[PDB]
Amino acid sequence: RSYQFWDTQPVPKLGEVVNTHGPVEPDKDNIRQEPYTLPQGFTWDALDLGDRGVLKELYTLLNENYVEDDDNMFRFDYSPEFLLWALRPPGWLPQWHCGVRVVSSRKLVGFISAIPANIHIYDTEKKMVEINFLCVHKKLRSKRVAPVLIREITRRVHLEGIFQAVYTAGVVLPKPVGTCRYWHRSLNPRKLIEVKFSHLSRNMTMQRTMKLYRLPETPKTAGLRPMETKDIPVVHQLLTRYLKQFHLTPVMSQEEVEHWFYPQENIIDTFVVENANGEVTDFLSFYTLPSTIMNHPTHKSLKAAYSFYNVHTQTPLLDLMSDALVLAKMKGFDVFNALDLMENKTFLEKLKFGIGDGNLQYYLYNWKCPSMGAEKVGLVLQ
Ligand SMILES: CCCCCCCCCCCCCC(=O)SCCNC(=O)CCNC(=O)[C@H](O)C(C)(C)COP(=O)(O)OP(=O)(O)OC[C@H]1O[C@@H](n2cnc3c(N)ncnc32)[C@H](O)[C@@H]1OP(=O)(O)O
Ligand SMILES: Cc1nn(C)c(C)c1CCOc1c(-c2ccc3c(c2)c(CN(C)C)nn3C)ccc(F)c1F
Ligand SMILES: [Mg+2]
Repeated sequence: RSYQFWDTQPVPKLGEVVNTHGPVEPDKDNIRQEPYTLPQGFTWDALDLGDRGVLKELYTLLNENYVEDDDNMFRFDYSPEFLLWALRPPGWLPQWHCGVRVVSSRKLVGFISAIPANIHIYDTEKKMVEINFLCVHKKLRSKRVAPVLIREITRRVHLEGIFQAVYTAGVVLPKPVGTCRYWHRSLNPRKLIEVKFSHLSRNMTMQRTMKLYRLPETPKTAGLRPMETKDIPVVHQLLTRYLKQFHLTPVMSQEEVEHWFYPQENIIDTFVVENANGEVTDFLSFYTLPSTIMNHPTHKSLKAAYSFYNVHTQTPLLDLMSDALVLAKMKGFDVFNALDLMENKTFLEKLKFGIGDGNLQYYLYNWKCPSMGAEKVGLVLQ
């Protein structure tokens, strides 16, 4: 298999055996000042997401044209407020919210984003960007517009002095640094079956299925409570120390910890364990991301919670995640999703997750290093 675009890029070849560590190519000391050329009739536009009208335009583009499941039954439905959380963390830049519009109608038809992040990869720490929300309108697919988006965001990142990036995708490209499977924990099995997200087992009745997945009405862990402002420093401390055991991780500042974890309703939830001495010893977090259910007369939307970062030092991880499930059910979610990264394999089967169909691939741009098992991956992108 050959890759017309990716073979030109500074990433290793599929099937390459990698035993070194470092950049694929040297930093560039002169950078192209002009935007790359788009097909006739289209134009670049940097989106001011602080403008409510423009934010709505981006919401609509993704709602109608972003990621679907392998069976074209479900599509991500990121909320406007969620998009602000994901796209304006500390250090964000407006030129890195890179849109494509139709010149005559002004209709938004393409997008790609970068946000800054410090990344720890094996024995090196590097200022990088995270690339996300690449999207091309359904009517423009298969016209080689995506390589233009990728080159242009690459150019604009270069201008700010950054020459490495990290990203994830479902498709196989040159060349994965890690491969994760996603798993799903049923919370509202009757609905999941009716919309064909999952199927009734041939050796189980619906009645048995509902009882199999029933949860406690309240969490077990003593001292569990929502994260507060006073917890920001200790949460930062807990996260930084916990992440050292993995090989691909973010390195967050205290301000970045506040952004990514301080609770925002219908976006991000974080709960800490404050013990008998008043000490915070653990925390769990998950983000809110529904999926549109397409072509269905009665059910319109699937409510899903996604496991984020979970740190344990005194409470068992199994107990922590059990409480996470209970909280999601209480808050009205239909399903709780988790990847098989970090230590997650220790609890997925015990807590009745079922394996999904598909991979999430992890990638680095312009950095050569050996691949790693999923258990060594310690980074999560929205
Ligand atoms: C130093 C700074 C560096 C910064 C940049 C770092 C790299 C960033 C990389 C981006 C990370 C994004 C992370 C996320 O956001 S992952 C989410 C991706 N988005 C979606 O799945 C939304 C639904 N799909 C679409 O909107 C379109 O199908 C997209 C836009 C995905 C492709 O549009 P289209 O289907 O009309 O195709 P084309 O004819 O224009 O172009 C075909 C070429 O594009 C390659 N392709 C297809 N999908 C992806 C993909 N997800 N990553 C990388 N490459 C991809 C493909 O192999 C082929 O190249 P080659 O096979 O000929 O070689
Ligand atoms: C539910 C649902 N609705 N839709 C429309 C889909 C695909 C799903 C499966 C979601 O799968 C995941 C993903 C996960 C899997 C694949 C992904 C993604 C997330 C993302 C979003 N970020 C990570 C780029 N892009 N891609 C291709 C990440 C973590 C999980 F726990 C999952 F279960
Ligand atoms: Mg295209």
